[PDB]
Amino acid sequence: VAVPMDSTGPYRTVSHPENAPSGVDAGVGPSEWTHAYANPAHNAAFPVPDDAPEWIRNGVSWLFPEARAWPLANPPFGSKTYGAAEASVTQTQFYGNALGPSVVDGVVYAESDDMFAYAVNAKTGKLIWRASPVGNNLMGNPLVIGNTVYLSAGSVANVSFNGIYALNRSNGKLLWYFATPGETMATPAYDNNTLFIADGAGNAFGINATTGKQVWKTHVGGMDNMSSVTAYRHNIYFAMAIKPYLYCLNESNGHIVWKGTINVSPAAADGVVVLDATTSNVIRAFDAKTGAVLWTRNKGGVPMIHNNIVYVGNPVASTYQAYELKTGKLLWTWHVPTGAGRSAPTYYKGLLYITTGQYIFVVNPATGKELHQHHIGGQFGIESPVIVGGTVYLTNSWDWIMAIPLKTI
Amino acid sequence: VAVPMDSTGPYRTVSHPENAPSGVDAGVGPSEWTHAYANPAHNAAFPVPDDAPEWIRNGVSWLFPEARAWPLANPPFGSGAAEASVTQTQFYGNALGPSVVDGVVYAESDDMFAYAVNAKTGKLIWRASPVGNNLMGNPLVIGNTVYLSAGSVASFNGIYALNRSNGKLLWYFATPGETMATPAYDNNTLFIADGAGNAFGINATTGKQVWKTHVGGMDNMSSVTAYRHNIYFAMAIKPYLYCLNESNGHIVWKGTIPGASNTGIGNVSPAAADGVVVLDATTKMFSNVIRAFDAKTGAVLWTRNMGSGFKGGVPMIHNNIVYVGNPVASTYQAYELKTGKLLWTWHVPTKVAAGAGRSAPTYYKGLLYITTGQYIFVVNPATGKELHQHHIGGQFGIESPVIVGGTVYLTNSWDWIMAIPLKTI
Repeated sequence: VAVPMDSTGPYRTVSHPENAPSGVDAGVGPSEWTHAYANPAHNAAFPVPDDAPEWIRNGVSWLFPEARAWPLANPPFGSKTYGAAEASVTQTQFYGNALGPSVVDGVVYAESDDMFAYAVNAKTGKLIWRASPVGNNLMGNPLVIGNTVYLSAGSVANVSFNGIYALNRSNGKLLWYFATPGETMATPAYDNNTLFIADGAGNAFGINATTGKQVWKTHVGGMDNMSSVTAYRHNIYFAMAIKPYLYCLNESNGHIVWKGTINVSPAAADGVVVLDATTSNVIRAFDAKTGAVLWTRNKGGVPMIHNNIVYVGNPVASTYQAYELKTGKLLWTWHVPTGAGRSAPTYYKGLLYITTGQYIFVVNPATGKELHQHHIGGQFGIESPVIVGGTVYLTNSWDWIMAIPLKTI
Repeated sequence: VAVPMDSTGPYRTVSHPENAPSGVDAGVGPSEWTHAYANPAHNAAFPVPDDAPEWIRNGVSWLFPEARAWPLANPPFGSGAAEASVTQTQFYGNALGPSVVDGVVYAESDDMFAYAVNAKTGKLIWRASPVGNNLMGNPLVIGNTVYLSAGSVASFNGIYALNRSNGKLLWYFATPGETMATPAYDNNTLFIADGAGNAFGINATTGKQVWKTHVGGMDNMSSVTAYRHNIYFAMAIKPYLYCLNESNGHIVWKGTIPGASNTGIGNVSPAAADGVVVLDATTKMFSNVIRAFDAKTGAVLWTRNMGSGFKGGVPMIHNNIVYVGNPVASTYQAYELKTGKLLWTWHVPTKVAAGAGRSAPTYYKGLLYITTGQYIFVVNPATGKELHQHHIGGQFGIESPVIVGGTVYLTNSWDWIMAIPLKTI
């Protein structure tokens, strides 16, 4: 397949197979990544067997510069022009990673607004491959299924090129692309050999995850900005702007199941689908199957559902709150010390992990009290911690991929 | 200077000093490039001395792929076809032509790299990407410094100044809005207008700003023209052509093109010669209107309607004749600089629906050279009759041929740098 490229140029695909994990190194972590935040619940927390290799259980520490990497100690580039907050958002949007990484079978995958996708070794941190099949930003986390990694191209604002690009997981070569007129900033969803994505022109597509050819097309209208498609129980759920509805569609034929009302990816667990939006911030849970509104209570946080508890942030209030999944009452509220509340929390072995600002926080899920805080630098806008074994894997808005031992925080 | 980068990453500065020309090869072509299309007249045509090297007088032929280079035979990536031509032009390939100075060809591309290539052989001297934004103009080469302007029509914007030899980053001046337009160099100073409505004088050595003037509106593709101590540039959304003082940046005069589309006036760079400043704009189903101003006072000299049937064409002034394209009508016209009299109109022979005719013609040794569509044309400046046509491929949006001796230098919207012998055309 042909894309605009100089095979000898700086945008060429670079492969270093010697650094790929091998043997028991290649079994570490999940064998697939099907969603933004790896699962419909938006909790990426992966335990390892008792006999797992020592490096992940004890934890590893490595720091990987991405193409436009900026020092974590430095303030936002472009300080005296845009302003501190505007430059933090701007560098996040056009330089660094918007979302977190994808850790599968001993390899950490990230795609950056610097227009490259990376596959890095989860143990050492050395590059397996790097690729730039498209000249546009990549605002999501790579989906790793079988031997194929799936990338989504799109920009914040007929602006460059948009769609899904699918490359070989091993060497990074380009398998196929499916171009769309509207934004694919949203992470697609994978289920049963099919990819599901919504554009900014109001169209949702099923796509064959192998051949790359289109399966079905359904026009819902509106714009999908940051809300990544969620595939749950044979149906796909996604939100649209300019006509603010949450849709449920049939994965096979693309028919519309139901619509519901009230930038954020909806979380689904235990037959419940949670979303929050702005007008303040209102969170609402739906019955996944029939679309009936389960509860409603009084921009926006990305929810996580674990053990029938929703943990979601309030960017206006700069807080994270824990809601009971079915009843929707808020158990506790934790105030961030003085853009907090963008990232989804990670609940692992009885603790909460939150990447916000330049820090990673650990919070007690029972009382909502901060236990520890660990300084890193850079910025975490929407990046969420990915915890596998005793090691935390992160991306940063200054274009970094890192590994930190879980003990260190 | 520190910008967001991985020093070993794919955006690092790559230097191949072995490919730099030396001896008499380092004198070939002009010793400075101060403007889009090299001069306020937008005619880049350089004759060579009789003792000039044999390769430049007879011409060389080579083709250089840029990072996103796409085969010239292939159709536009992402095929509507014409909109994909515009889209790839804007986000992948070169928007403007190259800058040939002292035996080296300089280009900046929307692939976010700047290149220094050997004018003789075609092998890369250096490549650099100090900023993660598009480069929509041609590099300004003055002394030992190359000047880049970064901005996107949709990041970080401004002038980035690189070492001419190895490509290292000397300094940058950041602007609030996009600077897609090529700046202008005059008297140790760079002059640029951004998409936030601001025009700046900037010290071309230290990089510190001299003056800042809030003009309002948006400068999209209209490159600053520095003529007789004054800078001239067009702004959209507030559709005026401005004349500013290079020293203090105060506004001398403002001017208007009647019926100009709100967004149609700010894409074209004004040409200046012999006390006259020429600009054209599209009407807000499409027409194109050209108007000439008195450089000093802004008084309206003459106005003409170029035709009907998108974008405006970039004018050239040579020997008191304006040659300008009309992409709406796919025509080029010749007007007398002072009187506005229409000498001839030439219709583009083949049908390229993209709006052929936006780029500025080049007049060299009694002939017109026009890169439009997939072809470069040779046209009689007297009769406006097509003489020759030469197929290349790709697309030429805003790029104009840079001719040095017997060699034509080109960039293409498929992200290519090429050299063709003038004899071949």
